[PDB]
Amino acid sequence: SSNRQKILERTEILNQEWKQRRIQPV
Amino acid sequence: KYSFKCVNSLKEDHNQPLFGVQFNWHSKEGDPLVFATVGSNRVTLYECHSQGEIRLLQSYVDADADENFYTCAWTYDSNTSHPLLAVAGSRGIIRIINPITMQCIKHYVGHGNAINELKFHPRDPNLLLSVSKDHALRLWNIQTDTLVAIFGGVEGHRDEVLSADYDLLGEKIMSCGMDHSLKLWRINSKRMMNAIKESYDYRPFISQKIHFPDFSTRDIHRNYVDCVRWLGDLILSKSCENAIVCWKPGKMEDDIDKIKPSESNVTILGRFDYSQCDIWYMRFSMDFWQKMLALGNQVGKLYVWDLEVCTTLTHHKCGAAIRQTSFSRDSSILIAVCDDASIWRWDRL
Ligand SMILES: Nc1ncc2n1C[C@H](Cc1cccc3c1OCO3)CC2
Ligand SMILES: [Y+3]
Ligand SMILES: [Y+3]
Repeated sequence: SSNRQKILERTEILNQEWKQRRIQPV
Repeated sequence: KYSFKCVNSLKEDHNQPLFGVQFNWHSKEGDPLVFATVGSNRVTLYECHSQGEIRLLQSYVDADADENFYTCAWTYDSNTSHPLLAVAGSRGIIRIINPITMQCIKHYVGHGNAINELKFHPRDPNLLLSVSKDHALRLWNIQTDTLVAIFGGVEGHRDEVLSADYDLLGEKIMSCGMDHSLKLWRINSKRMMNAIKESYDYRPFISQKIHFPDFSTRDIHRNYVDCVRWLGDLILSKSCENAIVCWKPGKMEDDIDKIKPSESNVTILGRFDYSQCDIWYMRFSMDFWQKMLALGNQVGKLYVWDLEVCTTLTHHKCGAAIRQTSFSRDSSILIAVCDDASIWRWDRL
């Protein structure tokens, strides 16, 4: 499904932004 | 496809229902898996360790014994990378808690009543969305302590707003509630993008009053809509009719960004059917990559569906209503919280 492709590409963008971050442990 | 084993459980000594649970998805790879629970006047943090170990980290106990926390959501400080936890409930007060010290940094009063859900924007860590018993949604900028906008009024919800969700890129919000409706509120409009920019530039701050949504339907469910999440451009929503409905505004081939505000059609794509979840206020959740969907029922069963294609997780001691679930960011752990204050840990096989 085309919606699954939208999920993959948009979650990949968020994961890349997360990978660029170094949030302090709780 | 997906299989889990129940490795641990515990009960919080307050014995009151736990309505919310969230893993901290902002923690970096290599750091310990942390989740928060909310119920009664309590906010509790736990750390997940090997061999099913659940380590109690700290407990926040509100001075107001009559507060009842309903929801929590994680974020981080945009300047120091410091983790932050927002909590709210029956008193309608948002509390920003420092999770490393378990002390409240600040609080917001504003909503005319109970707050049913909190969500943080997926790109901007400062943008907090609250949904309330006062029939409105509120968008806050927690860096400048400003109320950006109020979504409600003339064509807003006509009863309590129970849930809301931002889409993956944070361009729009879908809300739902007791009036059986699901309403779309675009936040990438020139008006909203400017209102957000203005909240950063902040006489007291002038909040936007958005009386009109970008789409509305009452044609999906026939009772209180208590949970809504975006699944790409599609919507997952549920009522107490023993099904999560997958649907979209407009006709089958209609682009979500071309939907006009007066759009009268909805298209149902499918349903995730289950049983014994006919009571109000039961949340479903997904993992980070939206490959899994989870929902607990009123007798302690946990349903898990593979979103890329149903597993039923049971334990003889888990008989209370599972109010909410949360996957760890890597989806190796699934936590369920119950009406009897119990917490259940399921590890992926
Ligand atoms: N309105 C109201 N009356 C009594 C309650 N609430 C809302 C409150 C929070 C809530 C809202 C929607 C779904 C939920 C949820 O908790 C777990 O799943 C739970 C108790
Ligand atoms: Y304007
Ligand atoms: Y208006």
